[PDB]
Amino acid sequence: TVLDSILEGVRADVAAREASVSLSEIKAAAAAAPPPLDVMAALREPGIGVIAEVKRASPSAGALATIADPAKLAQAYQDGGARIVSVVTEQRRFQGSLDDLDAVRASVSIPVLRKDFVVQPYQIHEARAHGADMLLLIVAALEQSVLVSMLDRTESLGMTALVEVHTEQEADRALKAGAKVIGVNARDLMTLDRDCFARIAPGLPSSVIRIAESGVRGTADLLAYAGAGADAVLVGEGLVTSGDPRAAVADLVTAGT
Ligand SMILES: Nc1ccc(F)cc1C(=O)O
Repeated sequence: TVLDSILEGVRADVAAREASVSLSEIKAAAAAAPPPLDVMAALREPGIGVIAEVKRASPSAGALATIADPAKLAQAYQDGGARIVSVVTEQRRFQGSLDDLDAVRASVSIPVLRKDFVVQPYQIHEARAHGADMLLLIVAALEQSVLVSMLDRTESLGMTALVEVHTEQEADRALKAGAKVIGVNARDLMTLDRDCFARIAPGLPSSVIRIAESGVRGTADLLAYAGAGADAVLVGEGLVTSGDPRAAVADLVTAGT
């Protein structure tokens, strides 16, 4: 599948990074990093949280933006009222890197989500070492035992897992794994194509934070997700392509007013 191809590339890239920066070294770096921010507290703040994303490109969109200065973009995001900044760090298909994560972490006070394809423990310590407070885990990409393992390790480092699902059954798996935050991706990663959040959201325990991860083109989309019980929404394409990201974020942040 499309997701399979991405994971194959990811596993090779992770292995090459590990050859130059050992697991022992990255574990030490993670342990030495300032503790992660309380992501759950951020997600529980009043109002629909906007998770604004740094993303240069994607399999579905192709090239979106050059983003020569991801730190400056993230600063605009925070200025606009974003709750969390998402930073894509996958290089082959999204043209992101850990350098983007470093830049953003140094530039904003809000929590930072590492958006990548996490398949092994190295990437978790790596995320923490580079200042991530939140880490994406993709149910479609992970066998249940692996998902549970990855989630446990994420939380052991003080980070919050954004557990991404595309189906009700995946939502059920996520809950069983101990997910406290569930994101719904309207895109099928196998093929790149729902009505998803609305179908899936109602079934989640009230205690679990619900995030709509895609399809936000403006306030109307955000409000529709909110009406279906979203606690936050993730927005990338519409922001990275904006000439005025601060204003575009502020518009979404104040949606419904
Ligand atoms: N936006 C995305 C998030 C995850 C993924 F596997 C592919 C895309 C892209 O749009 O095809």
